[PDB]
Amino acid sequence: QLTLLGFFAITASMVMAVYEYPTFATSGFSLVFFLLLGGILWFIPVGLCAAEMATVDGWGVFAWVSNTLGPRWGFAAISFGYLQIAIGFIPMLYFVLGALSYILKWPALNEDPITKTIAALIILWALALTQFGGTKYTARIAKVGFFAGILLPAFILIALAAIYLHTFFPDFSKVGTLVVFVAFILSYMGVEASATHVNEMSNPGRDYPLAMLLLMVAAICLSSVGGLSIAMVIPGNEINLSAGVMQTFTVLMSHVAPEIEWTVRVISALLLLGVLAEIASWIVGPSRGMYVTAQKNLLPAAFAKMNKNGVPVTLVISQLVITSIALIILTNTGGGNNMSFLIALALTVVIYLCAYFMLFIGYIVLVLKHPDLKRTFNIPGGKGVKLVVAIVGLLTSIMAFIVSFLPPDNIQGDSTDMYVELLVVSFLVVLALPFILYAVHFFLHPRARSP
Repeated sequence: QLTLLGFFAITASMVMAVYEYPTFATSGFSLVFFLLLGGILWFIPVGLCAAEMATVDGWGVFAWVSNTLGPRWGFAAISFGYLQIAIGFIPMLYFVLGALSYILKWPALNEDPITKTIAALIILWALALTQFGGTKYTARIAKVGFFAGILLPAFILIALAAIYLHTFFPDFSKVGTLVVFVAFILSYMGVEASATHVNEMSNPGRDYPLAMLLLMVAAICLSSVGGLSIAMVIPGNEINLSAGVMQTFTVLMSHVAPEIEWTVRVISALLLLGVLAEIASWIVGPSRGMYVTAQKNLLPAAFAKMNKNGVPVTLVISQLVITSIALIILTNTGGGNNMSFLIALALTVVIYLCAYFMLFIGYIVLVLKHPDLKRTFNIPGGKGVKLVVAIVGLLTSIMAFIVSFLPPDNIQGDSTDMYVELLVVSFLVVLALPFILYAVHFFLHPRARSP
């Protein structure tokens, strides 16, 4: 037994969505909207399903998809639930280079490559150096890191703007006004990894749907307070997606900022600190979460050298040649460092959404082709609902997947739009990977833990 609060903790890691906060505003008041959307129609469904599956087959997503549609399809599923990190990184690096932008006093970081790119490279392979040593540290660095440079900086911001005080349907009649959904959905991605912890938990029954209900509620009013702050003190036209946050800060200080327009570059210090902590954790966590295959049938060829103190290697390194290539290539084509942030968002998103499609379809299949029956856990409405919910998830997922491809004329006026050309060729060369190969703490993010 572990109580509803228990789940709402051990996984609560992901209620904070800062890196994403900048872009949420560009929706304007309609950002409360996308959050209810993502939560009801995707978050809760992805949860509910991945749960009922994690409880008897059983025991990651590799297991569940593998059980329901074979070895190949499962394996790929995991490989996307890994590559989506090997890239999901980039937005963070931009947010890093952004916070450093409001410190070392240098816009050259948040605007002008190659500097943005080469600085990212240095931060990234430097974090690599600090992890290769072994992961004795990481998880707690990030404990007091999530603590110092994320809870605090927000509460500072939440309270601050709240003092500055003294579902507006999106507009589908203007074009590109849907792509932003990417980030909202990217906010909820990861829950599966912490679905298993429903055994370590008792009375699953009707209860975990409340941890979920809540978790969603929280992450909504939570990821939307800091959304609305930026949003309605900075005209949703020139919000930089990398900066954005600290931008909101500097101009917010202007109101009880007697030279105190200085505490702001400190606040930045704390931010880049927290994010640096997480990113550190992700240099090894996921990479490790997908050795299960090196182990099974020797699926990945010789792709294994596990030494110490951890720890994998080729996997980490080529996660870094991936991420570094995604960085160099994606940082230097198109409407510059804003289309870059957004596109890297979205491409991370589709790569992962693959695995989500597989999850959902393999859940329909567990339901109908395997009702016999088992399960320490079960979605309510017998099976009418079991299904209708799994197909609702599947659906929003597919939305997110296409809509990831309809960019407006310009995101924050960048914007040349050699976009879909790039998002597509990219996601293709990636989606190819997992298939080509097969043929031959509760403080760090769920997308990234390990079991």
